[PDB]
Amino acid sequence: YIRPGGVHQDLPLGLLDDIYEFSKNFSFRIDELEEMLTNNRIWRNRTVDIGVVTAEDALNYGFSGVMLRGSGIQWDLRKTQPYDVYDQVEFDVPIGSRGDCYDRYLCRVEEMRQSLRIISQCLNKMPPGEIKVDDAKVSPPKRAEMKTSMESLIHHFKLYTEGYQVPPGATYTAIEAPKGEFGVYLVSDGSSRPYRCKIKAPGFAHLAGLDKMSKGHMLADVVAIIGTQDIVFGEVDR
Amino acid sequence: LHHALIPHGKGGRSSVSGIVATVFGATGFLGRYVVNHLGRMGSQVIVPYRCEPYDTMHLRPMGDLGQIIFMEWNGKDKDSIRKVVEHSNVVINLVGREWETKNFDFEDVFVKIPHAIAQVSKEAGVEKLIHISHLNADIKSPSRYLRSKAVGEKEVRAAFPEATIIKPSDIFGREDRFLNYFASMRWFGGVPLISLGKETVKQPVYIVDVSKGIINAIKDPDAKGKTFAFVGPNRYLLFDLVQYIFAVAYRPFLPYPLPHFAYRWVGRLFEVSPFEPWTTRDKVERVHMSDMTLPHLPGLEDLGIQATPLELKAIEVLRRHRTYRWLTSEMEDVKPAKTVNI
Amino acid sequence: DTRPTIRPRNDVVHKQLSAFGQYVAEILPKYVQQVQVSCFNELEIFIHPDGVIPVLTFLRDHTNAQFKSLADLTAVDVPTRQNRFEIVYNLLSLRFNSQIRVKTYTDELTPIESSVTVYKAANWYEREIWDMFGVFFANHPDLRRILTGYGFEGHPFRKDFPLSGYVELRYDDEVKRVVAEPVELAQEFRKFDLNSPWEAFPAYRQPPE
Amino acid sequence: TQDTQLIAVDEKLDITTLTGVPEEHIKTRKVRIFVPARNNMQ
Amino acid sequence: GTSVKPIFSRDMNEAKRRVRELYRAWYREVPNTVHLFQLDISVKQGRDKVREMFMKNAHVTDPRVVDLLVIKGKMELEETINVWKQRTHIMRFFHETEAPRPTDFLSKFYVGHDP
Amino acid sequence: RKCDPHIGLLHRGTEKLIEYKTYLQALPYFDRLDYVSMMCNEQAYSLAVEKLLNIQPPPR
Amino acid sequence: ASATRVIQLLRNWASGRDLQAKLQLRYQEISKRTQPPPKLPVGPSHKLSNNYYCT
Amino acid sequence: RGEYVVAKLDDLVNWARRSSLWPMTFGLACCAVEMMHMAAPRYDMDRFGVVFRASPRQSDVMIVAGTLTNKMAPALRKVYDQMPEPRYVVSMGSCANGGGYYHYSYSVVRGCDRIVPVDIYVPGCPPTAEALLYGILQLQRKIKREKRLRIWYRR
Amino acid sequence: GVRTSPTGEKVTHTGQAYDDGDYRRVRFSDRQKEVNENFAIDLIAEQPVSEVGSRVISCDGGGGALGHPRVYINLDKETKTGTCGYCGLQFRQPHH
Amino acid sequence: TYKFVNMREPSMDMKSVTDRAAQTLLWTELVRGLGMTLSYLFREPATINYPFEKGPLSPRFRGEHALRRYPSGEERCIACKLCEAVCPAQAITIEAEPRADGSRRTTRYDIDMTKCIYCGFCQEACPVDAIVEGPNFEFSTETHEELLYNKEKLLNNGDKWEAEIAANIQADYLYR
Amino acid sequence: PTTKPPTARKYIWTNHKFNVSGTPQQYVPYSTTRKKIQEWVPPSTPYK
Amino acid sequence: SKVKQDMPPPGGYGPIDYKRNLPRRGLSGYSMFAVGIGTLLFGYW
Amino acid sequence: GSDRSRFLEGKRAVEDKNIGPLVKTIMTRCIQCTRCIRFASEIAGVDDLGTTGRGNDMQVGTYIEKMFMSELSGNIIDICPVGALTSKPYAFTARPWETRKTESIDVMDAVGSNIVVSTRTGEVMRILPRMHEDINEEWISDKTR
Ligand SMILES: NC(=O)C1=CN([C@@H]2O[C@H](COP(=O)(O)OP(=O)(O)OC[C@H]3O[C@@H](n4cnc5c(N)ncnc54)[C@H](OP(=O)(O)O)[C@@H]3O)[C@@H](O)[C@H]2O)C=CC1
Ligand code: SF4
Ligand code: SF4
Ligand code: SF4
Ligand code: SF4
Ligand code: SF4
Ligand SMILES: [K+]
Ligand SMILES: [Zn+2]
Repeated sequence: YIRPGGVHQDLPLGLLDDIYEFSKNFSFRIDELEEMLTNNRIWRNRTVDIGVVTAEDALNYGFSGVMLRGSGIQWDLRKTQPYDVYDQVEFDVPIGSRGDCYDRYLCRVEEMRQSLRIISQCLNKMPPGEIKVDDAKVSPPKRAEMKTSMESLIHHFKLYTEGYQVPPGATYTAIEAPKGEFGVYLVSDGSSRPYRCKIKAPGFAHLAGLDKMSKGHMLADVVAIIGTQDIVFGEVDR
Repeated sequence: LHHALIPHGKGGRSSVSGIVATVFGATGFLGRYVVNHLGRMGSQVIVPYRCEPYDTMHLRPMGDLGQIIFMEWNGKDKDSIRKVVEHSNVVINLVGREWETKNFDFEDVFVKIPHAIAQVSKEAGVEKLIHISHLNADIKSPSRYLRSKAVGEKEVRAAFPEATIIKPSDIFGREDRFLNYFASMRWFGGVPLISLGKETVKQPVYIVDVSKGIINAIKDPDAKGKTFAFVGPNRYLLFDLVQYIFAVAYRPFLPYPLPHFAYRWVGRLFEVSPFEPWTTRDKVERVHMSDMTLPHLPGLEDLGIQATPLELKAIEVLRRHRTYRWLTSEMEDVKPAKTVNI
Repeated sequence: DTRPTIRPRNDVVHKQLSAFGQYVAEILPKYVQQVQVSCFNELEIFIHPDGVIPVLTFLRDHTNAQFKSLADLTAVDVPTRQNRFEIVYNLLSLRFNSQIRVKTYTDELTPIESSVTVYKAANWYEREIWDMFGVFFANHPDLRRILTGYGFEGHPFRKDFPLSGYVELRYDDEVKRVVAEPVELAQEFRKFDLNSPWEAFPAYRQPPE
Repeated sequence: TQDTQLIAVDEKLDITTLTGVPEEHIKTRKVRIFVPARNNMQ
Repeated sequence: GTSVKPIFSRDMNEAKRRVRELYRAWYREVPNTVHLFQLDISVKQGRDKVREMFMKNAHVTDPRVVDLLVIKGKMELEETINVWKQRTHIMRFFHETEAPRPTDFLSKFYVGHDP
Repeated sequence: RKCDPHIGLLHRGTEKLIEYKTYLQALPYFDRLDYVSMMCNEQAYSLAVEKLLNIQPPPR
Repeated sequence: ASATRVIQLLRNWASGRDLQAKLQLRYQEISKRTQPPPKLPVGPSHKLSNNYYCT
Repeated sequence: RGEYVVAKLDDLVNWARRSSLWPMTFGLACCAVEMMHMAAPRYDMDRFGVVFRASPRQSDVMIVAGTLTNKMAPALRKVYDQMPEPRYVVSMGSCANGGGYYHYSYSVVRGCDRIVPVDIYVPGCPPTAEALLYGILQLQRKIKREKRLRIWYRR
Repeated sequence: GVRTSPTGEKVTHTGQAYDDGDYRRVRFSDRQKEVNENFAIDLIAEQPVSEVGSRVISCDGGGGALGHPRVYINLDKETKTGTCGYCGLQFRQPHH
Repeated sequence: TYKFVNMREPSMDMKSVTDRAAQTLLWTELVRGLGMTLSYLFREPATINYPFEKGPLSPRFRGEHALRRYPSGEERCIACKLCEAVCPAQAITIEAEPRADGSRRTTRYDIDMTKCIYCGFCQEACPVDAIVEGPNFEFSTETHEELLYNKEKLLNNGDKWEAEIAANIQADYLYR
Repeated sequence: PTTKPPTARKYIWTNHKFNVSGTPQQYVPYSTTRKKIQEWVPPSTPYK
Repeated sequence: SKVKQDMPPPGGYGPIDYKRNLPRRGLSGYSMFAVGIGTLLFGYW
Repeated sequence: GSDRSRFLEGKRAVEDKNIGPLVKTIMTRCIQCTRCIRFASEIAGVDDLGTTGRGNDMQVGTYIEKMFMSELSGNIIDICPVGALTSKPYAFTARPWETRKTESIDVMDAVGSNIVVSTRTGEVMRILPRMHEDINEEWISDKTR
């Protein structure tokens, strides 16, 4: 759906109502999840003081996202380097204290709750207008115009066959992915195809540190210290 | 050759070999290997089956998409055979059964079925029919397996003149019922070799060698009408061959001598089982019978292949039969047994 | 606004990045060959390969740089150059809220001082660079293949390595084991030459030779 | 201008043994170096 | 131009030295590797396959290159020692399943347009 | 004592496959990197392509 | 398939909150799946004059 | 009649087979996430008798969900060979079927078929959790039309 | 309609039909050779030739945005009719 | 704006310590966990009775592909190869040739449904709305070859799901 | 559909078919294009 | 007509809570022990 | 060029002309660049292509129906910048972005003109001329094409 220059097509009518309805009761469902584990003696003992990492150790190991937040490092790309309209929504980043598994899991749950406020602000401040950049040389023209006007048909033809040539250059953008600092080192050459698309993997540096966090802990805690790792295995392997 | 049968590619899965095989009874020991060898070269094999489709599942991942086609056929039906062989270049016969089923005896499955396959294939207009029969095929041997095979190959020769006939001595492989049969005899106390097995002389042949022998026969232009005989390189006395099996399997050896008439009785006793029988009277005769040398018939080597000694590919079959005490033993620990001059 | 589609451009960030670029250039003239700030406010530092360790250490430890996070370490394979590989470092400074790019060059047969000492994050990134491209790094603790299968031949991301590879896999029943065979695609990859023969951007018009 | 244990490596670069290409695709292939001609339609 | 800094070896002599014990480290464990992985093939054909792989890489006359194969063979030894390669990966060296491609010009002319 | 995480068991050649496709054609790849962060992945790629193009999306 | 009050009191007390207010199942508050056709707006450059691409 | 007796007996076994399929999760890629949604209470795979069970020694069907990378291809065959074998393989998604998006890669086998025999093919990228439920339902139908005893009675 | 081949097989609208000696036919046995019956080559012929009193016309296939891109056909040659390339509908000037 | 998630220090008065001790011995948070599992037991399960109750979809849903035809009857595809050119997985193969009557269509239009990623890019690229992804998602098959659709199977789909695809694009064309 | 039946056209089927996989009514993929190279037909005349 | 797209209601959507709603229930520490001890005393008698 | 159109009028349409079984003529797409006219009167030597009428109704063709036949007739396909003049034998059988271009030398005549043979999926659709500036300039014969 999300494409360079905006989005594919506008929201179906009545979607925002369903989003509001779902978000209304999601606070309760979060309380359902966290009530049975946060205070649960078995849960804390399975995560507290397990997989503890330091501050400078996390920074050097390339850790990002929650792992910096979960261990005192107050860092979040949504606030430090705001992209899109993230500079207009208000939210709180849940900095952790102990840095173990339990603190990061709490940070995840709090990040779940904080997204609801961001959802609330987006729902209440959604502006009118188009959904793609009003420039046919980058985003395809509307289907009504493609069947009506010469320029739209030519641009639609060339955009869906060759594509939009991009200026020759190299960039590294990154966003606060729900796991870390997902980013791409995109290298172009002036053609209609990329020359090199290196994909920053938040889990790559995360999984690289698994040996450090597993030092000393019992094997049955290895599942706990990869659970807080949040390693999805399509990103590390790419 | 037809416009769509010209060979193409480099022999891989997607390469067009140019042979449309019709391997009969491919849901078996040799049927598994011959389909595979046909599968590698990219040959559209029309595999007919009468068993459950599940039992043919292992056959599916041996050829590119659309190559291996499964068809339902019945032995006692000309229409089924015609349906499977109507569009074919080569028809491979591999139907056989070491025991006599209630609906199928040795006569039915070694003469009647090969007769129908050969006769229908000629009417269809196929080029080569590769028919397989035992090396020990003989009209006067008491074992009806050998007796039926001798009648069938003569009949198939009459119906299909230029039909290559293969006479393998005895295949051994992952599921051979030859090395496995002897290795499985540990359960029945000791091994009851007939007359201690000091007179029977066997020439086992590797299954893979037979499979490549069939494939080489297909591509060979001189195989038309010839009658090949597939035998292993060495030739083993029965007692020493069973010695090699149990030494490679690291199992205790109890050479029980047992009279021939008594063995025929226990073969009858094991014959009663409605399911797959452990052994029959005809099986007892076969292992007791020797493999006569037939130098006049062309050998395996003539089909551009080198035979593989049993002592080279022995652990393949008997590694499974070894217990944990010998599951990791090497290959050269047991040396080959006595080799009677071939 | 008069540019509702054109992405707005920041000049203050450009000046700050340019000033820091001159700052680093004067600090270590032994390795810094050229430095440039891209149009979209991104700084790139071009160092000599021998300066891989000293330059990174300065950016990591200096009070005025404090770049203490290796975002990623990748290389771009450009066969037309004498040193085809071009190792690229991306660092982020949490204290100063900025990112830097440090790029070197390397031919096929030349080892690069592994940055594991400065950034322990580089350790796994180093293996990917060697595995995908073939650039060997000296002093690396456990340099070995990371992504490609065991006993893999060649380096995939090299531009001279075919996309489909040289070998495919198949379960061969004769050996009862998955085996490797030369590649044979059912449908060959239809290459599309879709580069318009008309100049796209006059700004990057390379002067004629 | 770089004292890094420099040795004389006169012999031509022969990285072929490292690229992993099988033997067949390294001799019997004749590559062509050319400047592509303009598409005569355009 | 004619001079470039080396990998590990300063000339062919020490580069050849690093090949020898690599072959030593490859000779010793072949029976152990065969035992470890339940190799169907005997020990003997294991040893010369190491020899043949070492043999095919003989035309190399560059100290930097020889270092690269030397370190690459070391990883291959490392992958084999700590059961990182399974039976299929080991059997990959023995090209078994593929048919022998004939070398005479007549056979190639008979099978296809392969030069 | 040590935890050696052998990875590469799902090394689909995404970074090499992207080269052969166009910028629009490479979009679905990022949805298939992280199975759960879909718009977040495309948002990063979209921002990168827009930054090179010096073009911003509409406020909506 | 809204349950009996006896279960509702037991279900609410067992969880410790009023569950009937906010429920996990959507009964009727959802938007109708047959919505009237929309009228999408146009971009800022949809002008008949002073809209040259060079600017 | 003997045929009738074998007919009812076969149906009893086939009913016992199709009514208890225990997938051995080979969760590989985004195809696995959608399969877990089938286990989610929205579709409730468990309610059909089919429940997830590990230890392939105690499982009946494989559900290949995701790309099959050449590096792990031996693992797929090994875990396939260890199943007590009234056994079937379900391929989820285009990648597992024939390569899908990564059909032309250097390290993705063009389909899980080249390693294991494949029963019903589930197309999609990913196939929605409802589509997989239809696939498992198709396997139950395929198990229903098994004549194992009838073939044995007519051998 | 559909014409059967001499070998006894339906011929597709593209004219495809396997030869008698073609081996690539065993696939169809015990299955069915998928072929469509609504041959678009035929069905377009039944459409009446519209008559309009204008030198040029505009055809969009009906439905506006749901049809093909709008094209203009020059109905000047009285010898024959002008057919839209996208959809195939014909037009004719009535005796000009 | 940051918040400290875990910086709660328990009180040391005689009341608080006893409550923690009472919580320890008399397992309370474990009972609270138990008590809430009982709450979900009495609730309403969300399972939908498949296949009697199929899941809820949207008109934009992407499923099995199909070629549609004009109301006259003639196909919509004019073989511009836009769908083949934009297919990210190259699952589309197209061969065109001058038809007997003039206006020419594809002689081969094959979609590899095991190579398709169902991205929908084909239906966007098509300037005549010829190739579309239908609402069907239950075309699972037993054999791999049955997935590899050609022109005939796709045209059959267009003549089968037309009563549904026509309505979907009728409800969604204005958004596009 | 009782309240709002879909628009009716000739090509639309009048009988829905379920999944025809497995039953002898499956879809078998096949080439929809004709041959490319026309083999030279030898002359049946006995020549000379 | 005029532009019609998916939009929030004219007055905006209602509030959506996000904070923790964990309730406090059960008797205090002494009361739980007292009833636990009291049951033992009655049971003993 | 711009990214849209502000032309809310009715487009013009021009009747097709026939100039032989080799050249596709969709004259509605023509832009009256007069490249075909110049080529016919300069490189071909035959004067049968011209422009008739004035204003927007001006059409380029041959007035009286007559085939434009010469050994260099097919070259007007190449010079035409639009699809007004295309090749009937290859007409709508492939797309330019999908064919692989392979340089070769024509053998039909003794001039040895350099050509670019375009092949797709192991088939030959087009033989386009190459440029040599000595042998064939930028043209090929019809028997070559
Ligand atoms: N040492 C040996 O065993 C030698 C054997 N041969 C010949 O090789 C052939 C195959 O041997 P092998 O593969 O080991 O045998 P198997 O018993 O393992 O397989 C026999 C095959 O024939 C089929 N078949 C048998 N009888 C019938 C029947 N009545 N109707 C239909 N199908 C039938 C079987 O179907 P299904 O699986 O469903 O039962 C199976 O496909 C036989 O002709 C045998 O005599 C030749 C030389 C040596
Ligand atoms: S088919 Fe699609 S969803 Fe499934 S694993 Fe492949 S890319 Fe992921
Ligand atoms: S939906 Fe499938 S067929 Fe259509 S463009 Fe995407 S991958 Fe190709
Ligand atoms: S995009 Fe549509 S019209 Fe163009 S080739 Fe594909 S199906 Fe035909
Ligand atoms: S060359 Fe083509 S565009 Fe130019 S005048 Fe002639 S027909 Fe028209
Ligand atoms: S491709 Fe060029 S000549 Fe053809 S219709 Fe489009 S603008 Fe006209
Ligand atoms: K032209
Ligand atoms: Zn029209």
